[PDB]
Amino acid sequence: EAAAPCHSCNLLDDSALPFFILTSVLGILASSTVLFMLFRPRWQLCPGWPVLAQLAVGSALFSIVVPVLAPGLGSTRSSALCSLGYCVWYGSAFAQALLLGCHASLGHRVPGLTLGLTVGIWGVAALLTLPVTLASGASGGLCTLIYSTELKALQATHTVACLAIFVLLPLGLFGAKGPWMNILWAWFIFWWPHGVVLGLDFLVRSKLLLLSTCLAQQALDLLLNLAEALAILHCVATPLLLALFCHQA
Amino acid sequence: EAAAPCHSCNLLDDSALPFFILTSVLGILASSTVLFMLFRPRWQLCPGWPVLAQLAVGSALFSIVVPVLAPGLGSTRSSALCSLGYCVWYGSAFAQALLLGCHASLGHRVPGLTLGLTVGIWGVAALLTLPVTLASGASGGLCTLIYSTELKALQATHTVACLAIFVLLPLGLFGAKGPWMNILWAWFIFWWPHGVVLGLDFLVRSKLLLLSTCLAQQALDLLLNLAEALAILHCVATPLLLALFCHQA
Amino acid sequence: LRCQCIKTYSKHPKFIKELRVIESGPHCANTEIVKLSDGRDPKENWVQVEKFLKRAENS
Amino acid sequence: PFHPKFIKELRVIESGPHCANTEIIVKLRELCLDENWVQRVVEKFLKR
Amino acid sequence: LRCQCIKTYSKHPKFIKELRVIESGPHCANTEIVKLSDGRDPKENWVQVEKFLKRAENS
Amino acid sequence: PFHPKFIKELRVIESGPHCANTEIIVKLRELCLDENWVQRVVEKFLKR
Repeated sequence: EAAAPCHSCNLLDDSALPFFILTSVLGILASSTVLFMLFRPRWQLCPGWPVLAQLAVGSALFSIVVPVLAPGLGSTRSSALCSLGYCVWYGSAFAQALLLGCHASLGHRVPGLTLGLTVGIWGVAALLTLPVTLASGASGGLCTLIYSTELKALQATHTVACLAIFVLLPLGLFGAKGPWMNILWAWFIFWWPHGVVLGLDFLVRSKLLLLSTCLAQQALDLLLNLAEALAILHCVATPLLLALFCHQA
Repeated sequence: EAAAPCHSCNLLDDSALPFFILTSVLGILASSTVLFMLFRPRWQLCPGWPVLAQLAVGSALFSIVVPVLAPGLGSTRSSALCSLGYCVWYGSAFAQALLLGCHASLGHRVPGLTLGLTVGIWGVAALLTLPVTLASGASGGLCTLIYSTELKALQATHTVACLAIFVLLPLGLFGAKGPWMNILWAWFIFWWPHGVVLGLDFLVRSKLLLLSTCLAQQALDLLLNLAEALAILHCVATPLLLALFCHQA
Repeated sequence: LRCQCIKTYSKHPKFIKELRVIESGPHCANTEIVKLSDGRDPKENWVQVEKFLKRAENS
Repeated sequence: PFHPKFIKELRVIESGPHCANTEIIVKLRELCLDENWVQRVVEKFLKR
Repeated sequence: LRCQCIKTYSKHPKFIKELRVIESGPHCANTEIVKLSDGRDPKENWVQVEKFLKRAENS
Repeated sequence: PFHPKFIKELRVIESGPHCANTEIIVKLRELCLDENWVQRVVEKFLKR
């Protein structure tokens, strides 16, 4: 009458290339297109142009790395390979979030205003991905984030940083009470599900939440995999949005 | 009786290529050699190998940038050109210093121990060069650091950071009271004159020092230019030291 | 993702056939599935498996 | 005889009709097991 | 590097021929050279230049 | 007639024997100067 079986690998187990490798290749193609179009100039008139160019370069790196962490590729993946993949993945995510933020605060607004801003933004993006690359690995052959008491502090830091920058940073901007069009808010619309689901999974793993039935666990895994897919689609998503931004001025 | 004529542009005005462009080209050649020898492998057995590889890559960037900021090249240099040159120059200096310090603290000592350490070290190096690239420019056609009341705070932050990482960081390590051979201390031997002379010029320009005669000003300018030359020679200096480090294990 | 069987329930010992061993894990954050006869914890008295192993103690 | 340390997961199946032998599954290379060294690991590994 | 003439001292007005104007600068950090007859500040009475400009006031 | 703003340094030389004119040097393009617009900048630029 009271049994406790259930298990899931939802919607992303072995379908593989039909959704990720094809997506990764198409993303690297689109990102190289929108990157080499700026390097081969109407297309040199972007206000704050190198911020957007780096927003495209981050998508290019994400597209290049998607197959590294994607399922369906070669098994026995080195822990260093998954660590590097997660590092560049979440670093590109952080940098695109963080450059978006500075551009949203310094849109209309010294020679170093372009290089200083971009060097500070990566540096802080590269620092914010310290926990995820430190708390990373591939147990059993699949890229997996490390969530255990052995790495409890690093995982806690990683999840609070991801939550802040992905759902509290846009919500924090939402507390601003006009020059608030933000036609690039679709990026944080893409990334907020991932942040909130990461926070919910952090609460559930720490056993500090109210998951009452196995339906809760099934929905948690389903939303986890859905968030992974919707985040991975950003690599092909961004270049069209950057073309829109270039054509919006 | 009481006259104050006194001026200098010492030992580096227009001799140019005999000292810098030849040095820059030879440095880029040596750095590409020691970089493209590790990428073409006894040369894959370096303990903490990617830290040293990045120490060579920083020298390669410094060699590539030396002619940008060197005198004798094309005049009417864009303020952005000098800002970028100073950015990468002092960033490579900071990154090499930070990698050397971290290697001196984590020599004998997770998959992310290589990528996490290197990503944190650049990020902090890229953050430490924020003041110098922000307080930079080319007034009159020559790459010049900005030291005035208009940029007083940025220059103050820049000089305290440079002083710390260049003379107080090695002095701070000198307070450690054996695994302390540090056959790469010649790098900080190279860079300490620059830091102390920068601190002295900070004191002299802001006028909290005891410079008595035009001998003091003449020696200050002479030591300034000598420090610039001795710092610029690091680009050709490091690769031989890295070969020594590879052959010392 | 993570270990499972988080519905640990206090109530047959003679209707046990299948089980698995998963205690820790890189993503596992709990302590733990068992199948009944028809198909359906070290702290427990009779559960703490060892005796069931003795029912197959040839190996 | 091989390393007994990096074995992660274990399982046991009672010898029912279809199972002619008491099949126990250990996965980290998941190979079925039905010796002097066969039982030399079991107790410590279960404790490990 | 930086402006010069930091040996400002008390003291001919009729033995002035050459001068230059440099007040601020990206590296200039004090306030300021003048040549005598044989070759050697707005607050000062006779130094505050303008009168010497009136000695060449055609331009 | 041109921009009077981006002139940085100034100088003046008294018309002694080798100097047939009172040469004043302004450098930011350093060109010698010996008009209605010649004196239109001087006082403000000295104040600037």
